[PDB]
Amino acid sequence: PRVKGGTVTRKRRKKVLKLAKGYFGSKHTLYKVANQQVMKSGNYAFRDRRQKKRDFRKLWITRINAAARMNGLSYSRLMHGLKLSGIEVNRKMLADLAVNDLTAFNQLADAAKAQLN
Amino acid sequence: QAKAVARTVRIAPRKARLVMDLIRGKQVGEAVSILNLTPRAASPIIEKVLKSAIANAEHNYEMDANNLVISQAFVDEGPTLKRFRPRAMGRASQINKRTSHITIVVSEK
Amino acid sequence: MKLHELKPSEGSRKTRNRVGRGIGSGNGKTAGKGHKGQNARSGGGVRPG
Amino acid sequence: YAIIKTGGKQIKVEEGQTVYIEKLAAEAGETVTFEDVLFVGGDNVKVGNPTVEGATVTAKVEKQGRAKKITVFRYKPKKNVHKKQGHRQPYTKVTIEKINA
Amino acid sequence: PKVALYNQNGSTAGDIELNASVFGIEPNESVVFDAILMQRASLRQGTHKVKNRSEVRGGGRKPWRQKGTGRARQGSIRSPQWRGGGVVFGPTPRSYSYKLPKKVRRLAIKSVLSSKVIDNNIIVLEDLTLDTAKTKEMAAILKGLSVEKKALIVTADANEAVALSARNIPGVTVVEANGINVLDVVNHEKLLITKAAVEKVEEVL
RNA sequence: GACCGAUAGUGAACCAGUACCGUGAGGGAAAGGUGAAAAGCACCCCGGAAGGGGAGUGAAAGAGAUCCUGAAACCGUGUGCCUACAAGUAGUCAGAGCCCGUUAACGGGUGAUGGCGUGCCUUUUGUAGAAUGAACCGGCGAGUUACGAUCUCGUGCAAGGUU
RNA sequence: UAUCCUUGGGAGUCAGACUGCGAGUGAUAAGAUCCGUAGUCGAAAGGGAAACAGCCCAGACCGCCAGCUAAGGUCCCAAAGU
RNA sequence: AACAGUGGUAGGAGAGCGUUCUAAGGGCUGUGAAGCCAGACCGGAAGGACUGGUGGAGCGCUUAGAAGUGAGAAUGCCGGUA
Repeated sequence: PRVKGGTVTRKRRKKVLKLAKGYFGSKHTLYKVANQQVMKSGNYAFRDRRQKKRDFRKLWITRINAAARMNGLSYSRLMHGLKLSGIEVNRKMLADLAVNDLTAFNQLADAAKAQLN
Repeated sequence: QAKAVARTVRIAPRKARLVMDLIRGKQVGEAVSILNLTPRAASPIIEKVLKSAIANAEHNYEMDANNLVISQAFVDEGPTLKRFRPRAMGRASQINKRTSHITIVVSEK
Repeated sequence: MKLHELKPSEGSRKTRNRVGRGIGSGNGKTAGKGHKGQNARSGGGVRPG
Repeated sequence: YAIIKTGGKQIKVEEGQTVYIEKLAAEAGETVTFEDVLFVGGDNVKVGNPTVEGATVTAKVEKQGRAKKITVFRYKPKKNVHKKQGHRQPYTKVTIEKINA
Repeated sequence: PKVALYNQNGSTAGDIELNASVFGIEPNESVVFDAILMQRASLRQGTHKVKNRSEVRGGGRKPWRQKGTGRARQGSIRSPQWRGGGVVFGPTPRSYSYKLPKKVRRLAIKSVLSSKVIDNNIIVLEDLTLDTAKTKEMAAILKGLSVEKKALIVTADANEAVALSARNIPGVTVVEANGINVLDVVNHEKLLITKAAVEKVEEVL
């Protein structure tokens, strides 16, 4: 028998056009370039899903650096002192929260400094 | 709350919209005045159907001539007349003679 | 066994290989024939000897 | 408030909040405890890899979660390479009671 | 192979011994399947022809020159991508039947009859005599024999009067004792037989 | 009829070998659908009409002469958020503010600002390429069948198998 | 350590490029050509060298607001020692 | 359970998804099917439900078979519109 090109084209193209709301102009209404955006969007999504770890780490690091320098300490010497102070399993996120609870951060910093020598 | 439509009057919709947008949202009794005193192609047509629009009060639900305003109104395209204008080198170029739908919806305030 | 529970002998039925349909199955644009070859065109076979 | 290393990444936790963390082996109605505790806060008893005895953190778990779909799409251009894979990450909703120091 | 014998009005008699080699054989599912598929394909006639490019009333001339024209290079107006038609690898008129060995088909029919025996939908009706071709009589006969779904009746000699009467039902058909197949046997789910046709098919097999 | 259901199926479901093109031989289209019944809009108002608004018929008037349904390109009208010191394959992810509240779920829209980031396909050793193709949207559009051969798999018989 | 041989079914490939080292031809010129040998690209994304296929480090089954690190780097842009 | 693995073009193999008919069994439909339109739902994928609005008569499911069976590109073709 003969199979016609029925509803399947409408369904598949409408799925991606539905997923592609909010794009600029023709990119949110025309399939030929809307589809061309979404694989670009998928690749950018994967890449920055792995890149979010590193720039968040950088944000935590510079906040920790500010917290160390305003207690008169370099960040590198701070973590060195922490590591020989013990297995400081406390890590960058919750040290950042210790900056937002800064007195506790002071209470860690002086311990690391006094252990350093 | 009265409505009248043009339903394929032979005029380009853009040339309609240019004189058509300037009466959007102002009192009808002076809107008809500014529109029949601006010289455009579209002005007599919109004049005609606008007077029909206010004229939907006689054998109609009752409003009155004053305190009455255009609520919303727009120009909408109709089917286009395909025409083939002959052109040099025997090229036979193609021209579109457009038609338009003109809507007026008028409510009291 | 009635008709609405038909079971063939397993391993005695094989799906056909529809070449040149999409890319996920493989055999896509080129339909599994490589590139630019004499064999790659329609009727492109050589004499068997 | 204390620091619980939990599933390979420590979460700051306070008494009375709720936290979304990775899906444990416990069932969705029974309270669970985290033993490897550090930085008890308040009077902030804190040691390097601290053996703070009696400071495990009781916590009631009420969900067997499955997070929202991230449609992971791969393609390498000009090469007819495609790889689409859906993904949901499991989790558990935990409320916390009786912080111990 | 020891099915009880029934009479016209639903009365039962002494049970009938049946051939073990025909009705006690362990059925072969794959063989029954292939025999089903065999004549299932054989029933269809497959008449369908669609006009190939070379025979679509037109084409002929080249529509425009190859080079020096902004249009793409193109052959005859009747062409596959062309709107007017010319289809490629369409359905062709051809045969959808083949053949199976005698041993295989006899094994298949023995398998399906024996399967009917082991799930007990065989009812044997000896000496099925009806003096008129009226339908409501055998309708009452079947209601007395307590059959509700489809059925198949095989009687060899009384066929000339039964065949007019029983052909009324869409789902019920007579068959001769010779014409036993697989689709009619499986589909009709309740095989009505007479003892004369029992011995006839018995010696045939 | 395990044939098509109006870009299909005859070129031709429709006044088609017509219209149209060619001097002539010849070539050769597009174009189906109100309603069950026309019961197809009495009557009123605007207007020259067309066209509308009412009233009426119907189960439906958004059903009123391409008149079943009416997708998309395209074009309009109100708006929730944002925009006049900013250059950005126009995304993604962080992200404050604002608006809304859902197939209730670690919600939805918009997004000031930051980081990263040169479309798709083909062909190439190599393409963001200043190599090629695509104005867009919709439809159609490319490995099948016949007869043999071979191999695997699975079946029935097996020194026999088979028409 | 576990990959080797035989047979059978089914292919594509015969335009390669660059960087090392060992040669030709060339003017021991070429992002030149042609060989042997090793790697990478080809067909391999990520970090570095500003951007970059072949250079250096290193292989992407997915997710995490986890840690340690190779090349390279730590005044700032821009993370880390003025 | 443990161990190991899971870049990828040509290619080769295995699993599948979907469409139209056809039989078998089951049922859905004017108390509104198909189709269309909109949603913040489900699966690893192709995709599949649920709820509204339109629509005003046909259609799923189960298992098997047979295919004119899956479009983004061919200065493709036709229609419509920039």
